[PDB]
This record gives sequence, structure tokens and C-alpha cells, in this order.
Amino acid sequence: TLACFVLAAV
Amino acid sequence: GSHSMRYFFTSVSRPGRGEPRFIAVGYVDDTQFVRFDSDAASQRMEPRAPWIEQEGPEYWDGETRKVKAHSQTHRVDLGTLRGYYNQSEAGSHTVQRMYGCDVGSDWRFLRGYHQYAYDGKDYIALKEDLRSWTAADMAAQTTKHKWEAAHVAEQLRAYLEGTCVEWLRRYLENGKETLQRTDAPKTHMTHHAVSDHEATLRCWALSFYPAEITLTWQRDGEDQTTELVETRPAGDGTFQKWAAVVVPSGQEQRYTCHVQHEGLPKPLTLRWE
Amino acid sequence: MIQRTPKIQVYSRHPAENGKSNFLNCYVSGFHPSDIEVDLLKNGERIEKVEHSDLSFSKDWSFYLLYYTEFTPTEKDEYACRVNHVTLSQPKIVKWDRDM
Repeated sequence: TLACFVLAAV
Repeated sequence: GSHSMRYFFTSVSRPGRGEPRFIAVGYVDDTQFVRFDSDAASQRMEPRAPWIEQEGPEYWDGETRKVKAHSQTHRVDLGTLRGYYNQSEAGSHTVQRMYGCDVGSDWRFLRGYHQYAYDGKDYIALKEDLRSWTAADMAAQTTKHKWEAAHVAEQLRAYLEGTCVEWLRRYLENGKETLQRTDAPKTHMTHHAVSDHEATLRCWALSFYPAEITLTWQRDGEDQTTELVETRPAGDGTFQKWAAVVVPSGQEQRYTCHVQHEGLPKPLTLRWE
Repeated sequence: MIQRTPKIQVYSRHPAENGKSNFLNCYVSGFHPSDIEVDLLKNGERIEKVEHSDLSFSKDWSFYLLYYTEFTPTEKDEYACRVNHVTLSQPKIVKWDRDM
């Protein structure tokens, strides 16, 4: 499974 | 036997060819099991392995939602990166993300990673401690600041040390017959007279899994100077590889090929005869 | 940007055996960016239905793709892989060699 949380933008 | 799970993400802007492309693929060891292609029709995460097929709608709906979120983040990043480097929205650009984890032979966490790249070059990456970042340049410094302030690290570390590892294990049993297998290389040697003074000996390895392997050439029992081809996929879940040496005619028996693979009880020694 | 030129391997899935249907493979790798043209030729004309694996990359960020199509090996039928990429002055053609 992918990471669950939202990924911070750069 | 060590194991791992990896996700590879590709984000590609294409000015004059529509909206950004987004591709995600997932691997367990050397076997892929999932994919997402923003150009595909389903717009969902898809099974690329028989053993993952038996996952329920709960799983697929969830994975689809995440990969979509991933996609959106990269969509934003593409523009942001343009700004950091002062690039016009006419040039084509690529972003790459890679994360996953490693387990030892005991199936316990060894190591996790989160590597990010822009136009084929390192951008920012998560240090081994899963607590700090390495910025490739000054641009990535600003991102490093952001992510520190947002505590991205601890978020990833939680995933990498836990969920990632737990699911790698789950996949390993669900795909026992596939993933927990070793296919011993089928071997053979071919002699081909190229010139009148020189002939080529090629050592073959086929239908082996996993991909790790080592092929060595020895003359009189001594290592050799040799064409070693990058290990290639057969297309049926196994891998191929050959090693060749250019030997003077008549001196063929002086040469021995040595094959080692974890599917073999012990190394093999092939000679042309 | 480190423009990387694609490596090319043309081969079959199983050992080539005249009569037995097989799979013709073309494995491109170590290239960048990911835009790439890969065709399989039969006696000089390209083959119609050619499938490929999903896009993925190596530790150095270089890409790799497997193209394939069903085919029944015969002499004197000749196959090759045509690969066009940005780092290439002109399309590179590699003849298939069961001989390898």
C-alpha cells in the first residue's frame, strides 16, 4: 500500500 | 533471504500535449504488482500480478484515492519547481519519487528511503535515520525548510518502519508461490567462431529468479579481463543474463564459466566440451 | 540534466525454436527522459500490436521499458528493434540474434 498521509509539496 | 517493497513515481509535464503525465508502479522484490497511469482508462490503481488480484474493493478504492493524491501533489510540484529554477512553461520536465523499505532474512525492518529527483538529478532525499533531509542544491534548501517545519520526516518514518513493513510481509504470504520462490538458472554454453584467430564463448543463464546473480570467466582457474550484459527480464517473471569472452582458437578448454545464484545448492562450473 | 542514451537488448522470451511460438523482446534502459519510440520490425516493416511494461527507473534515475510481441521464429525471417530517442542523432536499429 502507498503512504496514507498527504505528501507535502516542494 | 532479504526482501523489499518499492514504489516508483514518474511525473512528466508535456507543453502542447495536454496535462501532466503521472505513473506509479509498485514492486515487491523484483516482481511488480501494481500500477497507475493517468493516461489509462480506468483512472484507478490496477493489479499487475495474479496474487494481488484477490485484494478486495476496499483495498483498490483506497489505493486509488492515495495515488490520486500523490498525482495532485506532483502536479503542483511541477509548477513550483519551474519557479525555483526560473523556467518557462514551454520546456518539458520530469519529476521522480521513490520510497519503500527493506527487511532482513528475519523479516524485520532494515532500512527505509524517500528519494526525490528533478530532471534526472538528485533533488531531496530522506537520510537513513528517517529524521533528516539531504538537499542537492539551494533550491531543495527551501523545500528542506518547508518539510522540516511540516514534520514530513516523522510522518514518513512511521510509514516506512511500520505499515510499509507489515504490508511487505502480508504480500509475501499472499504471494507465497510467486514471491517466496527461487528459480535456479538454466545454463548452457555456445561457441561461435567470429574470426579465424578468435572465437567467442558465451555463458548463458535463463529463467532465474530473483534477478541477483554473478557470472565469472576464468582461464586456467584465474579471473578474466569480458562482456557482461545487464540482466534483462524474460517477460514471464524470470530474468536472463550472459557473459562472453573472446578466446584464441584451440585454447577453449582453458576457460571455465562460473555461475552462482541463491537457487543453486552450490555454484556451477561450465566448460566448452 | 544528464541526457542518457538508451541501452538496447533484442531477444526472445524462451530459447528460439523454429515453429514454436515465442515472444520477441526489446529491452530499453538507462535512458532519460522517458519519452521513447520502440518498434519491432519483421523483415523491415514494423509489427502491429506491440505491448510494453509499465514505466520504471533505476537508482540513478534512468528509465527502463520492456517491449514485446508474439512471434513464431523461422529462418529466414529477420527481426530487429527500432529505437528512437532524443539523445540519438538518428533511430538505432539492432538486429535480433537468436545466435547469441
